[PDB]
Formats: sequence, C-alpha cells, structure tokens
Amino acid sequence: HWGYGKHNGPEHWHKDFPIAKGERQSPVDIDTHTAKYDPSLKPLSVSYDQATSLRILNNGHSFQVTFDDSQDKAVLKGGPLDGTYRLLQFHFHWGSLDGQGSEHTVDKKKYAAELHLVHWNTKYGDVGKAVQQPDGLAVLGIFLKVGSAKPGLQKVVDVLDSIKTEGKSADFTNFDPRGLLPESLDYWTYPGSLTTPPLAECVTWIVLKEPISVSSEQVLKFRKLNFNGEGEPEELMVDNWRPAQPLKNRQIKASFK
Ligand SMILES: [N]S(=O)(=O)[C][C][C]C1234B567B89%10B5%11%12B5%13%14B%15%16%17B8%18(B961B%18%152B5%163B%11%1374)C%10%12%14%17
Ligand SMILES: [Zn+2]
Repeated sequence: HWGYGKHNGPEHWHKDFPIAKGERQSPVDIDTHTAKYDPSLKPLSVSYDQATSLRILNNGHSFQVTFDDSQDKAVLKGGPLDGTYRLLQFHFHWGSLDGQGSEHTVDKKKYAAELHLVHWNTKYGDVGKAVQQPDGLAVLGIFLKVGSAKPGLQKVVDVLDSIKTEGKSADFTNFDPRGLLPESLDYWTYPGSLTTPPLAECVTWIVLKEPISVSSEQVLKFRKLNFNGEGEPEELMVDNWRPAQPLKNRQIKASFK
C-alpha cells in the first residue's frame, strides 16, 4: 500500500509505521559547517573483491541488485563501525529531473540520485534480526550527479528494460560493485533509520562526500522503470526519495578536515 504518491507517500507513512516521527529518522540534511571532524574515526574498509551478485529485481519502490550474504564475501568494516557488516543489496533513489532525487542533501543541495549499499551486522546472524537492533545495519550512501558516464554502472543500465514493472527480476551475476565507488572514501556519519518502511531505527549511515558522475542517458534509463505491475496503468518510477527529516538530538561527524 505505501509508496511515493500524493495519497500513499512519505507524509502518510506514519499511520502504518509510527516510528516515522521518531528520534533518529533518515534521511537528513548534512550541514557541512556544523558536522564535526572526528579524528578518532577510522578509515572505511570496503572489501568487495569477492562479491557474488545474484539477481536484479524491480521491487515496486526501486530496483535492487542482491548478493550472496551467506558468508563474509563483500564486507564493510572500520569507519564508525564495530565488527563486520555483510553486503545484502544495493538500490537507488532518483528524481523526475536532475535537480532532485537524492534522500540526503548537503547544505540543502539535492543530487540527481543516491545509491545505497545495504549491509547488516554479522553478530545478529540475519538481516531480519539486525533490523531490530540499533547497530544492525550500515548503509553506504553515494551521491550521483549528471555529467560523464559511469562505466561500472552500464551493465545495470542495460538490463533495466527486462525488469520494467513491479515483481520482475533477472539473473545478474558477476557484477562488481567496486565499479560504483568514487575515488575518495571521505565520509559523514550519523545514527539513523531505514528511509523506506518499516523505517526501523537500526542504521549507521555512512555518506560519502564525493559524488559519482553518471550520464544523462544512464539516469534516463532509471526513469523508464514503472512503479506498477504489468497490466496496470503505467506510472513512471521517479521521485522515489524520502525528504530530509528532523535531525533532533543527533550529531553528524566527518571523517575528514
Ligand atoms: N533506503 S534504505 O534505507 O536503504 C532501505 C532499503 C530497503 C530494505 B529494509 B528491509 B531492510 B533491508 B531489505 B528489506 B527493506 B529491504 B533492505 B532494508 C530489509
Ligand atoms: Zn535506499
């Protein structure tokens, strides 16, 4: 029932998921002048060399690439994190035009899209258990701006025609998510939540300062997807982003000066 439209969008979500109005909701605006450099923060450790992608899926809210998370193959550690977080999937949020689409904003600036690599804490054993914990998930967030093409995104873009509508999926093996990363791993971090229902307050957010550049042709292919199932009135999958939420009693910390 939930979505991003007038009648089921972010302003409605609190009725089914009252934590929508909680103390540690995501996304937020990153005020770069207020974020405190924290020299105790470690560099982020991103170990994706043995990542095993499985499937690409249109879930009705975004598209996602799922990975084998039954061993420590593709893991996030270090940074603000204690212990080891396994990559489960990545997905994106994007706009109807280039001036909106990201969930986090930086000094109120919206990017055209935002990539989320979702990882869960292996000390909880599975992702259902992890989402019930305040340190269950770590989501690595990467901004997209429109410019030059991102070569490492092209293999994703070229199969989107095969998953146009909600429920469709396809084989998507041997995809290397290292090809989605910017040069710098400089980041901001804060405690937050899932940005979709169930909005569980279980996420350590790690948002990279450096955006990736994607081409107008790449993002245009995101915009051809459909929220609807096949045979329903065609409603383009665009503006699938939750707006910034109140920061409340939270501090955003920077890994960099
Ligand atoms: N936009 S976001 O905060 O990364 C939430 C992404 C959606 C999900 B929530 B649940 B938790 B894990 B799986 B399923 B839904 B799916 B993934 B994360 C599980
Ligand atoms: Zn997301």
